[PDB]
Amino acid sequence: KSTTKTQRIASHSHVKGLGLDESGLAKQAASGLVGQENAREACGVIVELIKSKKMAGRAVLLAGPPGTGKTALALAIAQELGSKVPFCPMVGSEVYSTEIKKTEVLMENFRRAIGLRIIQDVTLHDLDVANARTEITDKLRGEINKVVNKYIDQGIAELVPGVLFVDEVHMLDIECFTYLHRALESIAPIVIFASNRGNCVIRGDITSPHGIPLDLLDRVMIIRTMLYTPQEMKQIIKIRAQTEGINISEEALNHLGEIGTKTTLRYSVQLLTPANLLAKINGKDSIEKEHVEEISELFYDAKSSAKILADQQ
Amino acid sequence: EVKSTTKTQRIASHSHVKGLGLDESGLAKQAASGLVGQENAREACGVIVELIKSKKMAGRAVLLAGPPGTGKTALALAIAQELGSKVPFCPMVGSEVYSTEIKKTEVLMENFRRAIGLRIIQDVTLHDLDVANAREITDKLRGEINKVVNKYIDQGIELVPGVLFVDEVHMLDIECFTYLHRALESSIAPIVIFASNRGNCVIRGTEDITSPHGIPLDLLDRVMIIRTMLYTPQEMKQIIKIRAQTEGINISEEALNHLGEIGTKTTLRYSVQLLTPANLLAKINGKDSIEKEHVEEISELFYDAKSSAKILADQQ
Amino acid sequence: EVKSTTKTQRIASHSHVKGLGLDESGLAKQAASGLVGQENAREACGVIVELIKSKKMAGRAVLLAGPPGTGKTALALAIAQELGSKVPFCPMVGSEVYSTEIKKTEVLMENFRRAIGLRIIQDVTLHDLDVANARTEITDKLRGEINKVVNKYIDQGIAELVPGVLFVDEVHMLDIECFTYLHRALESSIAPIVIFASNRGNCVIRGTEDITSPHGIPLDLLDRVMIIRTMLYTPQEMKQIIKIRAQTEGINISEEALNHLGEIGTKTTLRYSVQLLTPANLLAKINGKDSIEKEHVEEISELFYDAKSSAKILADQQ
Amino acid sequence: GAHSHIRGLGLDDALEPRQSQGMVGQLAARRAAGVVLEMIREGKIAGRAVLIAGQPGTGKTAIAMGMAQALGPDTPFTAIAGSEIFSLEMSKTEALTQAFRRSIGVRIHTVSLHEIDVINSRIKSEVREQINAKVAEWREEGKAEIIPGVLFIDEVHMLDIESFSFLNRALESDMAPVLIMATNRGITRIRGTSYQSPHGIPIDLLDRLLIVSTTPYSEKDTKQILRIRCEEEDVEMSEDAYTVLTRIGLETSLRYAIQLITAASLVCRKRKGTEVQVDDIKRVYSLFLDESRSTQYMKEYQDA
Amino acid sequence: GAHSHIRGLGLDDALEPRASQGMVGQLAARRAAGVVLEMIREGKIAGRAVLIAGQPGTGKTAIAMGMAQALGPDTPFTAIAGSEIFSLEMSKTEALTQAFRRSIGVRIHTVSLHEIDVINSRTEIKSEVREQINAKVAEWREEGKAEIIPGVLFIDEVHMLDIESFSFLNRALESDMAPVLIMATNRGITRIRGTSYQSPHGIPIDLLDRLLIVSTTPYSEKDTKQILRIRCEEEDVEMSEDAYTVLTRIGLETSLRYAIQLITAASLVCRKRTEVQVDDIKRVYSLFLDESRSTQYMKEYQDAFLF
Amino acid sequence: HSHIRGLGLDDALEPRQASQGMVGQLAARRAAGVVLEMIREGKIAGRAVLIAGQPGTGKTAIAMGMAQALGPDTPFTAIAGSEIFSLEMSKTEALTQAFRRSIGVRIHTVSLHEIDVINEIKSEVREQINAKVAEWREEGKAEIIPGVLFIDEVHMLDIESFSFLNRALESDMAPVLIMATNRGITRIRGTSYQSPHGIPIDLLDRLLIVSTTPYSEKDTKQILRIRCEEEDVEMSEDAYTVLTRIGLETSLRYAIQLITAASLVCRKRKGTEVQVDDIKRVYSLFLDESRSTQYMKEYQDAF
Ligand SMILES: Nc1ncnc2c1ncn2[C@@H]1O[C@H](COP(=O)(O)OP(=O)(O)OP(=O)(O)O)C[C@H]1O
Ligand SMILES: Nc1ncnc2c1ncn2[C@@H]1O[C@H](COP(=O)(O)OP(=O)(O)O)[C@@H](O)[C@H]1O
Ligand SMILES: Nc1ncnc2c1ncn2[C@@H]1O[C@H](COP(=O)(O)OP(=O)(O)O)C[C@H]1O
Ligand SMILES: Nc1ncnc2c1ncn2[C@@H]1O[C@H](COP(=O)(O)OP(=O)(O)O)C[C@H]1O
Ligand SMILES: Nc1ncnc2c1ncn2[C@@H]1O[C@H](COP(=O)(O)OP(=O)(O)O)C[C@H]1O
Ligand SMILES: Nc1ncnc2c1ncn2[C@@H]1O[C@H](COP(=O)(O)OP(=O)(O)O)C[C@H]1O
Ligand SMILES: [Mg+2]
Repeated sequence: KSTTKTQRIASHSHVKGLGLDESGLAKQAASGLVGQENAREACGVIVELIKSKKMAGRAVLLAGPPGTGKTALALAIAQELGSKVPFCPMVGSEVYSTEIKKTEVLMENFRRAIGLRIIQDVTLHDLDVANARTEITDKLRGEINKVVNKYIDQGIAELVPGVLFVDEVHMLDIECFTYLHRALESIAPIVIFASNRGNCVIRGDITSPHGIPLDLLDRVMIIRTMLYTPQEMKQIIKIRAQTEGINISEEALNHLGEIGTKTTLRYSVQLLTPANLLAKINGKDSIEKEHVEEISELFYDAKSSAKILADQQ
Repeated sequence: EVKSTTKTQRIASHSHVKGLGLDESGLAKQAASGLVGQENAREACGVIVELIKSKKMAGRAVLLAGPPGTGKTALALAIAQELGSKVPFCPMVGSEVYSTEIKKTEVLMENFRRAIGLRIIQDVTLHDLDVANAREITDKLRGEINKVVNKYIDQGIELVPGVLFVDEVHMLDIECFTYLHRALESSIAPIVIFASNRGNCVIRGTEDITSPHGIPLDLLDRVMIIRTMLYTPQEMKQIIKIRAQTEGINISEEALNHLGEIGTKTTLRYSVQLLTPANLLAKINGKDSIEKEHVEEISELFYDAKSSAKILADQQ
Repeated sequence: EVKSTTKTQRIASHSHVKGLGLDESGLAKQAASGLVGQENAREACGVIVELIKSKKMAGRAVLLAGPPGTGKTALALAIAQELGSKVPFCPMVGSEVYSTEIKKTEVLMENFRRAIGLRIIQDVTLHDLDVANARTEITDKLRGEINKVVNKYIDQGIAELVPGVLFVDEVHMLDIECFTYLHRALESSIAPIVIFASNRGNCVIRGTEDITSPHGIPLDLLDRVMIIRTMLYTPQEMKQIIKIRAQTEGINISEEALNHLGEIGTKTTLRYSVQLLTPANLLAKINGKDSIEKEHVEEISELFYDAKSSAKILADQQ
Repeated sequence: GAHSHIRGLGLDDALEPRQSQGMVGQLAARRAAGVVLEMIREGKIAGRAVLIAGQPGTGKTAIAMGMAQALGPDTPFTAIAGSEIFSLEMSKTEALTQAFRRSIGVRIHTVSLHEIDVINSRIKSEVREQINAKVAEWREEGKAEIIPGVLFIDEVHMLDIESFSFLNRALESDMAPVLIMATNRGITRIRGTSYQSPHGIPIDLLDRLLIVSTTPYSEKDTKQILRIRCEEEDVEMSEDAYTVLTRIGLETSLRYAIQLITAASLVCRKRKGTEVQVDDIKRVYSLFLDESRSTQYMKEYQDA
Repeated sequence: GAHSHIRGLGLDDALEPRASQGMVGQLAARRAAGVVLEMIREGKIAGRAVLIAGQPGTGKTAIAMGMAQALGPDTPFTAIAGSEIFSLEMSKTEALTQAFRRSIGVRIHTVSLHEIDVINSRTEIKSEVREQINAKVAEWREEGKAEIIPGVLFIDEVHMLDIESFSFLNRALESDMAPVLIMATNRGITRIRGTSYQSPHGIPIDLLDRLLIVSTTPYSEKDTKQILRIRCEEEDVEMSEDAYTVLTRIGLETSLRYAIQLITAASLVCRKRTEVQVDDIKRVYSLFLDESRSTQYMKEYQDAFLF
Repeated sequence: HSHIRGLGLDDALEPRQASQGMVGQLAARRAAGVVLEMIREGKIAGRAVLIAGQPGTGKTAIAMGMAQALGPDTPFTAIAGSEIFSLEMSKTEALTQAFRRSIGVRIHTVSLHEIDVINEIKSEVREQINAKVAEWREEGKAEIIPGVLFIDEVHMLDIESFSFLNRALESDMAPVLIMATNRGITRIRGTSYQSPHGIPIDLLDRLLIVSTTPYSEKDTKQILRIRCEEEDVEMSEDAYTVLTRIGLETSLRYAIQLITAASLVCRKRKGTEVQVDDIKRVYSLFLDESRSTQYMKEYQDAF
C-alpha cells in the first residue's frame, strides 16, 4: 500500500525531471519545467554529486521568493535521482504538535524519504503502517528493519535513500536541527531545505542566515530561485491548465499571467479551477479575460486581503 | 434543616442594600431600598432583572464598568435582592482562581454551585448540600448530590438560579473565560456579572492581544455593559449616614461632612471603613457619637493605599 | 585512618596566604603573613575573626565588595587561617548550584558539610565522613547515621566540632530559593561563617526577574550582612604580590620582568598576571634560562590574551 | 438563534445575488461564496480552505451559515471561536477534534460523529478508535453514508502553531468538513511564533485559502438587517426608531444595535406602550454601553 | 536578640503613647497600632488586615512585636519574610500554612497548632494529620476543654509574595481561627508578583481595600540616640556621651540598622586597648560599609570602566 | 582536514609557515605550542584553553593539530555548542558523552564512551564501567590517556552547561578543554548578565586565550592548495587565484565547497584540470550565506 500524501504533490504533477541536456544545460521548456535555468542547472550538479557519492555530510538549501519552483525543483531532484525515488515534502512547523512528539514527526518523514526496490517500489513508512494497521512504536520499527535487513543479505532487495524536502526551515528549533545533523551524517536521504527569508533568529536572540545554525550551514549548499518573467508565467499556467484539463484563451492568459507577476505564481495557478467553474455555469468550454477578471475580483491574495483590513483601521 | 456556607464577610458592607429601589415605570428614585443616587446604573439593572424574568438572557452576561467604590458590588447584590429574597448571590474576585492548593476548575465550579440554589420552604444552595454530604467534594461526591436534587425536582418537593459576581475580571486567563462561556450557555445556570475599572487591557494567558477590560471578544460580544459613576460628597454623605445606622454607630453631621469630603479624595470604601475605628476612638474618649475631631484623628492615624504609596516614594 | 576530599585546585593560587598579617593592636603590616596591601580590608577582617572568637557573630554573615583580583577569596582563606590551624575553608561559586543532574539542595549541602569539621589528633570535615561510607552516593538517610555517630563522640567527650568558613563567590548567580536555604541554615549554632563576594553594584535578584537589590542579595539577608571593601592594588603592591607568587611557585624571575608583569596587571587584572608566571617559566626552559627576563614576559603577553582584550579584538572584526 | 433568519445565500443558478433566503446586501461575499459552494459540489476543494476577512459584524458568520444551508439540508455545522479551543477541561487538539467530529455526519436521521462519541463518554482516545473503524465497516455495506459539512472557526488569529499544524493533519482526511475561517485582524504575528503573517495564519496555509472580503453595510443595508432581526424577535417598532437604531448601528456597532432591540421592547412594554419608540431607544442607548464608549469612559477616568 | 527591649507598645489608658515598654518615639504609628488592638478586642478586625508602610528600620517589626505583647504575654507571634516562602525544602503555601498554624495557639498552659502538628507528624507534614487536628481541636473547643487564642502573623517584605500567595492569605483569613495579619513593606507602586499589573505596596486591590494602613517616618536625632542607648544596655556595651552623638549622626546619615551593627563591632575595637570613644566609632565606620557606600563604589568602578 | 598531522614546530617552539600540514597562523600556533609543554610538564591543572577569531581562521585546525602533536593514539572529540540541544539527549548527557569520548583507555585505544556503547546510556552502566576502570588503572592492565575535548560555538552553551564543565574538569582523568567562538561581549545563556565570549567570568579567569588572525592572499592560497591536493582534484594556477579572491570576499569554508562542485563541471566538460571557467560558473550556481541573505532582504523588505 502506497501511503504517499497525494495532495502535497498535486501542484507539481507535470514535473517529470529537470530537463537538462546530456552536458548539463537547461532548455526553455523541458520535463514540465519552464525558465529558472541557473537553479535547474545547479540541481543537475547535485544530481551528479549524489550519484558520485560526494554529498556525504552535505545538505541542500533552495532559497528564493515564494512560488519560484522551490518545491518543484526538489521534486525533480527525486525524479532525476532514479526510477520512482521516495519524495517527502514536509514543513518546519509540522513538528509542533500537542498530540505527537517532534522526534516521531521527524522519524515518520525520514522513513517516508527512504525507499526499497525488491520490481516493487515501496518506502520504509509504507511498510511501517502495514505492521501496525494501533500506533507506530520504536519496537515495531525494529520488526520492519529485521525484515528489511535480511532482504539485502539474501540479495532480494536494494535500499534507495531519496529526497526529504523541508519548506519554512527557520520554523524548526535548535533541537530539530541537531536531529537532522545526525540524519544527514548517515543510507540517509538528501535534506533539501527551502527559505523565503534572510537573517533569522534560531527558534529556541541568536540570529543567523535563514534560521539555520552555523554548525549545519557549514555543510549546506545554497541554490537560488528567482521570480518569473511574464512569458514564463504564461507558460507555467498553460502547463497546469494542460495537466488539469481546462481550456483557456491567450487573451485571458496575458491577464492571468499579469495577475501572477502582481501577486504570486501559486495564487494565479489556483485561480484556474474557480475560473473554469464560473465558465461551466455559463455553459462555455474555455476561460475568457472576463472570467479571470471576475474571479480575481471575487477572491483575494492574502497580501492584499490583510491590506484591506489595515486600510479600514 | 441543614447548614449555610454563605461568605458573611464579603456581603457585610452591603447589608443596607435591600433591592434596586425603582418605581413602577422602571425609573430610579434618589434614595430607596437602601441605594443612594446611581440612577442610570440602577435603571439599567432594572432591564436586566426584567430580561432574566422574561427569559431573554440566553448566552448573555453583564458588565459593571466604573471607578472603584462606585457601587458595582452593591448593584450585583441588588439584582439578587430584586429577583427575590434568598436568591443566591456569589461575590468573587478574578485572582481567587490562582491557588496552588486547589485547581482552577475546582475554584470556579464551587462559585457556580454557590450561585445556584433550590427551595425545597428550605432556602438552600447546591454547595450547601456538598459540604453536608462530606461532613472531599470530588467528581463523585458532587454527582451523588445532583441525582438527589433531581429526585426532589421530578416529583415536586424548585430550582432558583441566582447571581455570580466576578470582580477584577481582567485577572482571569483566556482558559477561565471559556469555562464561564460554556457554563453560561445552560438553562439552569445563573446570570454572571463582571466588574472592571480598566479600559483596553491585555487578556491574561496570552501576550500582545489587548481587548476591552481584558475580556475575549468571543465572550464580550454576548455582554451587556452598565456604566457606574463617581459619587459627589453629598451622595457619599447619604451612604456613610445609612451605614452608620446599619452598624448602630452614632455620628454628627459635621464629622459626616468631613468623612464625605474624604470619600472624594479616596474612595467610598475607604471613608466607610473609617466609621468603625473612629466610633471606637470615641468610646475611649467617653463620647456618645463621632465628633468632627474623631474623623480627623483616624484620618491622621490611618492612610489609603495611594497616600501611603506616595509617602514611601517621596521619602525615597 | 583519615582521608580529606578538599578541592586544592580552588586554593592553588592562595598557597602563600598564611594569615592576615596584623599586630597586637589590630593594625596591618605593609607586607605580612603572605598578604600585601589591602590594609583597611585586612584590618576589618581581623575585627570579624575577633568577633567569631567572642561569639558575637550570631545570625551574621560577611560580604566582600570589590573589583576582580582585589583579594576577595584571598582574605576569606586568611579569615579561616586566622581563626586557627586546620579550620575548614570551602570556596564555591553561585553557578555551582545549577545542574540538571544534581539538585541545588544537595550542592549547597555538599559545600555546607565541607565547611564544618571535627578535632580529636586528625582534623577532618563532615563531607569527608559522608563519602568514606560510600565505597557510591550520599542520601539524607546516609547523613542521618553519620550525624548520630558525629554527635555521640561529643556526647561522650572525644572530639570537638570545629566549624569554619563557607566562601560563596558570584553571589548574583544564586536564586531567591538558594538565599532562603542559606539564611535558614545561617541561624544554626554549629553552622559555619558565610563569606560573600561581589564585583557588581545594584543587581536584579535571581528568581524575582523585576526586583533589584544591592549585590543581588534579598534585603532580609543583607540586613544581617557585614560589608568590607577590596580596592585595586598600587603598581608597587602589584610587583610585591607577583614576587611572593613566583617564590612560592619556585620560579626565578628578574626585577625588570617583574616591572613589566606588574604594569600588565594594572592594565588588565592581578589574576591574569600571576597566570603568566607559568607559561613564561616554561618558555625560558625551552630557550635555556633559569630565570624569567622581560623578553619571555613581553612574548607571553602578545601570544596569550585576557578576556577584555580578546573580546575587543573580535568586536573590531565584527 | 442569532442567525435563525438565514436559510441560504439567496443565489440563482446564474450565481448572481438577489440582494433572498434571509440575506441582505454584502453582494461581493455572497457571490464568491456560491463559487466556493460549486467547488465543494464538484469535489475540487481538497487541500484548499476558505477565509472570510472582514470587520466585525459584516456578514462573515451568516455567509458561512448560508453556505452550509444552501449545500442542502441536514449538512453538519459547528461555529467555534479561536478562544474556545483554550480550555481548563479540554486540550487544544481534543477541542478541535470534537469540532471536526461535529461537522461530519452519518445518515441511517443524520447523526454527527461527535454525537456517537457522546454515547461512550462521561471523549477517550480508545472510544474514537472503535467508532472510526466501525463507520468504514458501515461504508462497505453501504447502509450508512458520510455527509461532512462546514466548520466555521471565527477569531482564527487566536489559534497557535500547534493547532494550525493539527488543522493541516485534520484536513488531510478523505472524509473532511469544509473549513471556513474568519478574522478582523490584518498582518499579525502567529501565536507561538516570532514571525508576522497576514491574518495571524501561517504562510503555508494562506497558499490554499480562497480569501473572501466583507465590506461595511450602508444605512439602507443595516435597516433591513435590523428589520429582519426585529421581526425575528417579535418586536414591532416605529419607522422613526428603525432610523435611530440603524444610526447607532453605523456610529457604534451592529452587534450592539441588535443587543438594544431585546431590551427596547421591555422598556416599551413596562410603560404599557404599543410599538417601540425613539424615546425607548434614546433611553436603552443611555442605559447600556458599547465597548467604544465603555473603554473611553475608563480612559477618561485613569487620566484624572 | 534585637527586639529584646520591646515589652509592649507603651500607650496609656486612652491609647496615647507615653518612651515606655521598650519603645522610643514613633507616636503616630503606636497610637494607630493601639487602635488596631481595640478593634481586635471588640471583634471588628474580621475581614480586615493591617499593613505597616515605611522605610527600612523605622520600627515596623518592633510595633507588631509590641502589638503581640500588648494582646497577651502568652500569645503567639510569627515573624516571616516574603522571600522565606520561596524555599528549596518547602512550597510557597507550605511555608504560609506553617506560618498561620504557628500563630494560632491552644489553651489547656498554651501550645500552637504547629507544635501539635509537628509532634504528630514526627510520630514534611502529612496533610491527613492537619485535617485530623482541625476536627480534634474543634471538639475540644465545643466541649470546653481547649480555648483557641488567635495570635499575630507578621510578614515583612510583603512585595515578594505572588497572586498565588495573596490568594492563600484571603482563604486563611476567612477562617474563624485566623490570626491578626500584620504585613510590612518599603515599596510603593510596584508590579504584583505573578502578574503584569502594578499596585501600591505590590498588594492586590481586593486586599488593599480591607487593609488598615499605618505609616512609620524615620527617627529624629533624640529618638535615634535613645534607641542606640537602649541597644547598648541590651548588649552590655559602655560608650562615651559624644560617641552616641557621632553614632546617631551616622544612624541618621545612613541607617539605624547599620548604627546597631556598629555597636557590637566598635566595642571589640575598644577591647583591643574601658569606654568606647568617637575614634572607635570612626575607625569601625571605615572598616564596615553601609549598603549605600557599597553600591556607590561599585557604580564608580563601573563608570570608570566606560572610560 | 586530512592534512593536519601536527602544529609544525621546532625545538625552540617556532612555526615554519608550511610544516606538518599547517599553513600560516604563526603566533596562534606558537601560542598553542606553549600549551603543549604545559600539558607535557604537568602544569595544566585547574586551567582550560579558548581560541577566539573570525569564522575560518583555523580555530578547529589548531585544535586538531594539538592532539596530533600529543600523540597518534591520543583521543580527540570536536563537538559544537548547538549539538548539546538534542531531542533524544539531555544537555549534560551530550556533554558527558563528549567528555567520555575524549577519554581513551589502552589495551589498542578505546574511548570510555565506546565502552558504554558496547555495554543515551544509563547511570547504572556508568558506575559499573568506572568501577572496572578504577581496578585496571591500579593493577596496570590498562592505560587511561586523557585526550583533547574541542567545543566550537561555545557561546551556545548555557549556565548549567558551563557549571557541568567545572565539575568535569575537577577530575584527574579529565581531558584538556579547548573552546572556540567568533563573538565578542555576549550574554551568558540562561541569564540576563553579559560577559566576554558568553562564558561565565569565573571560568574566563581560568582560560588561556589565543587569538587567530585572518589569512592573507598567500596564506589562503596554500590552505586551498592542500585541500585540492587532498580531494584528488587538480586545478590551474589561474583558477587558484580566482578561488582565493572568492574565498576572501566570502569565506574559506565556501571556497572549499566550490572545489567538489568545480571538479564535477570539469569532468562533465571533458577537461584535464579545473580551469577558471569551472570556478566562476560554479560561483554563480551555488551561493555563499552572505550573498544568500542579501537577496532575501531585498525581496522581504518590499514584500
Ligand atoms: N447580509 C446579512 N444578512 C442578514 N443578516 C446579517 C447579514 N450580515 C450580518 N447579519 C446579521 O447581523 C449579525 C451580526 O453578526 P455577523 O455579521 O454574522 O458577525 P461577523 O461578521 O461574522 O463577526 P463577529 O461574530 O461579530 O465577531 C448576525 C447576522 O445574522
Ligand atoms: N449607590 C449606592 N447606594 C448605597 N450604598 C452604596 C452605593 N454605592 C456603593 N455603596 C456602598 O459603598 C461601599 C463600596 O461600594 P462597592 O459596591 O463595593 O463598590 P465597587 O464594587 O465599585 O468597588 C459598599 O459598602 C456599598 O454597599
Ligand atoms: N519553473 C517551473 N516550471 C513549471 N512549473 C513550475 C515552475 N516553478 C513552479 N512551478 C509550479 O508552480 C507552482 C508553484 O511553485 P512552487 O513549487 O510551489 O514554489 P515554492 O516552493 O517557492 O512555493 C507549483 C509548481 O509545480
Ligand atoms: N593582598 C594580597 N596579598 C597577596 N596575594 C594576594 C593579595 N590579593 C590577592 N592576592 C592573590 O592574587 C591572586 C588572585 O586574587 P583573588 O583573590 O583570587 O581575586 P578576587 O578578589 O576576585 O577574589 C590570588 C591571591 O592570593
Ligand atoms: N520606635 C522604636 N522604639 C523602640 N525600639 C525601636 C524603635 N524603632 C526601632 N527600634 C529598635 O531598633 C530595631 C530596628 O529594627 P526595626 O524596627 O524592626 O526596622 P523595620 O522597619 O524594618 O521593621 C528594632 C527595634 O527593637
Ligand atoms: N592553518 C590552516 N592550514 C591548513 N588548512 C586550514 C588552516 N586553517 C583552516 N584550514 C582549513 O580551512 C577550513 C577552515 O575552518 P577550520 O579549520 O575548521 O576552523 P574555524 O572554526 O575557524 O572555521 C578547514 C581547514 O581544512
Ligand atoms: Mg567554523
